[PDB]
Amino acid sequence: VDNKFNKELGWATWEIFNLPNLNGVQVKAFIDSLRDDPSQSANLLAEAKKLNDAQAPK
Repeated sequence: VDNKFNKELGWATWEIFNLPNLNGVQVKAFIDSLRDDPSQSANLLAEAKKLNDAQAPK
């Protein structure tokens, strides 16, 4: 428990950005969702994994 929710945003931003298939557009989208909800960071990550998976060489 902390008075700085921003930590989650620093957490998810790099996590999402660490996706080998994302682009500044998709990551920022997740980074954008982060601001909209810091607790969702994992979900944004999830969505990121989803976007990355979508942008994957499959």
